[PDB]
Amino acid sequence: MENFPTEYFLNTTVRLLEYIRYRDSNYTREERIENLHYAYNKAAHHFAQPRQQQLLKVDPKRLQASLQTIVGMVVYSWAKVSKECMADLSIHYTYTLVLDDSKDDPYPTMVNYFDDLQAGREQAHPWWALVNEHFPNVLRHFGPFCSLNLIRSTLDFFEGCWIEQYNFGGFPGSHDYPQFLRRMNGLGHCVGASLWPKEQFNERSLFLEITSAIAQMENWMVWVNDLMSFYKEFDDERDQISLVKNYVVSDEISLHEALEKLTQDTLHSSKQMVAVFSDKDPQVMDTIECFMHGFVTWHLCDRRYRLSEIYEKVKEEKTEDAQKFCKFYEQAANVGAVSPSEWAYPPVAQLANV
Amino acid sequence: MENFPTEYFLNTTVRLLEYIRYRDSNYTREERIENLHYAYNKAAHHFAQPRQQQLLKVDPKRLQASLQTIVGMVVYSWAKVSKECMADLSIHYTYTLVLDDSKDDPYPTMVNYFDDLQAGREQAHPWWALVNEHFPNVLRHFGPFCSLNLIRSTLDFFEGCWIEQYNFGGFPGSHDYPQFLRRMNGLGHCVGASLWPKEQFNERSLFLEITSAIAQMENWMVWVNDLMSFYKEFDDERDQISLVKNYVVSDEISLHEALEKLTQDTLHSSKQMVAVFSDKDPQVMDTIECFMHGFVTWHLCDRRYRLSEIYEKVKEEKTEDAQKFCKFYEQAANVGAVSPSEWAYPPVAQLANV
Ligand SMILES: [Mg+2]
Ligand SMILES: [Mg+2]
Ligand SMILES: [Mg+2]
Repeated sequence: MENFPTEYFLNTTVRLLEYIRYRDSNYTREERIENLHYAYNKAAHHFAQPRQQQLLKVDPKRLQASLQTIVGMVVYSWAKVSKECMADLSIHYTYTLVLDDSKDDPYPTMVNYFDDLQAGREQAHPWWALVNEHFPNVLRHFGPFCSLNLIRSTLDFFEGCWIEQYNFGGFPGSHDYPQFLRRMNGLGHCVGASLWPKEQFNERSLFLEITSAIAQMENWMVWVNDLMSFYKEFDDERDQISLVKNYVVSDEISLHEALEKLTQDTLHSSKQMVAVFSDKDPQVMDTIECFMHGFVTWHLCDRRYRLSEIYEKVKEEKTEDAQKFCKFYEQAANVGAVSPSEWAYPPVAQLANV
Repeated sequence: MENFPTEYFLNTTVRLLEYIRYRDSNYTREERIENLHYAYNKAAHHFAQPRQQQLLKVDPKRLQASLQTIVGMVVYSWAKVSKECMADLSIHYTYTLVLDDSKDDPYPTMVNYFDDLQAGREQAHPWWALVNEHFPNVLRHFGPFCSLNLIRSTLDFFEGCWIEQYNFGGFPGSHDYPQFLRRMNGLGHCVGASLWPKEQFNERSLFLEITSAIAQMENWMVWVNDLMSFYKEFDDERDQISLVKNYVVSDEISLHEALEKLTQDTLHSSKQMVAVFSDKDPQVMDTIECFMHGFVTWHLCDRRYRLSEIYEKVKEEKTEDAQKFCKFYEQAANVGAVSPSEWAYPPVAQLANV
């Protein structure tokens, strides 16, 4: 495990993309930018308000980068929802991403969680205070069922962050620990259920397909995120408790074996996704198919994952996979690779100062 | 439905009880009775109040049956917690059992769930109205972390029963559906986290053990019920949607293969429980140990699972598994079979009229 498994990585990646039919969409670069700028503009103004500014403990530059990555993720994956929906989901997912910067023990602020909740008093933990206060803007876009899924997944997310403050990969032999923790901090049900705005879908008529998407998208989403993150986290000694690293510690297997597990689950997850929704309702298969492709595009385009480093390395190779990878990467860059100066302005800090 | 695989039911059950070495020595007969009555008495008085009598929509006979089934469960498996704790947990778990067999559409009363929650206004769904109002009586026994696990899991459970109203067992090929639904309706984190009252355990000193216990117990717990309750659910209309029968529909495999899959999972779950916690804090191991064996005694004795019927049929068969089954069924009866007339009195209905 000295060096990075570039060959293995390339094969698994090209396979993943072939399985999901990664291809070109009717989502034009011009539309991309209208959305990116719309979501960013509404969010930046939100996070620039004094209340948000004083209760949300985050370094200004990290908040700026966090918002930009999230807006990119939302706009590129929730392609079929409205501009307002992308904006509101962008705010919510930025809140969640930001919570990972807190090192503060939740205990003291969670001692009266239920009582304050039941009584209607503002939560003690400032994050819950801002988040529950803003939640209605996100929930108005969905039916009661989908809404409940968003509420629960976020609640799970809070506990996940809590557990992670312990930097615990699991007890050797605790095979059920890794995936339990990945579901906690994954936001699977939040993501999967937020793909169905009531304005475009009927929660009740499409109940079976919506529940199914949630169940399948949960695992596909987090595993693809783990896979595409495997490169940036490979030599990062700061990142110590990923799904893959916990598989090593908990299951007592080699990092390679852990990676093997992730690839098999991801590929299988991919096959079944298609095999199940291809014949189902077309509007649904469309939302699903666009999420998978955009999600992948976002990973390939965002610098956070540094996948450009892999492209640049295998750029001129005659191996089959290396080439397939580069074509895919170029496909992505074409619609995805966009300068931040084109939408992400002005910085949140400039708006907060005003 | 078709025909109960009595032959296999014995085969799987026997392997489990043999592997965990089923042996319940949690209480002396006098102790069991002492606890059963205390728990039943407080819950019975609670459920007989006019408000509870009015908002909880359940046929008196069913309420009484569920209560006795739950007091037994709590007392037989939470053998190390206090009497008060057992009583309050018995109330919470009776609220859930009632819903577990229920048939209703949550939709209309879940439209304003979040807004009413955040505002502190009483929920529209009567079940939530009662469960949330009584919850503090349950949470007062635990620290903030465990409390959060109880709240999330109860919330998950609600969604689970909702998804079940649709009688959907998964789209053939939707391999992630079965276990997704099971965790959703299993109350795994609720059960697992309620095993640690702050009066006996320090949530912060044993954060890693408790979290691990929650992750591992979730599956052991639910799978064991999936196997033990396979008989009472097999032909019940309300239980056709189950992990076993959903594995069949979703993974396109025979009932025979579904049961084999379930038992292998359970055996492995049992093996890791031992590997991980055997050499840990003895107080933790004791609680886990008492829960496991007591939980099995409960399934073997309680009316809800009608396992006496299986006994009264194979007690004659000279099969090896049928013999192994009856020995176990007898061993459990010697400790768990206890006449309701010794603790379950007076009936809730009689207290309601008073
Ligand atoms: Mg159920
Ligand atoms: Mg049930
Ligand atoms: Mg069951």
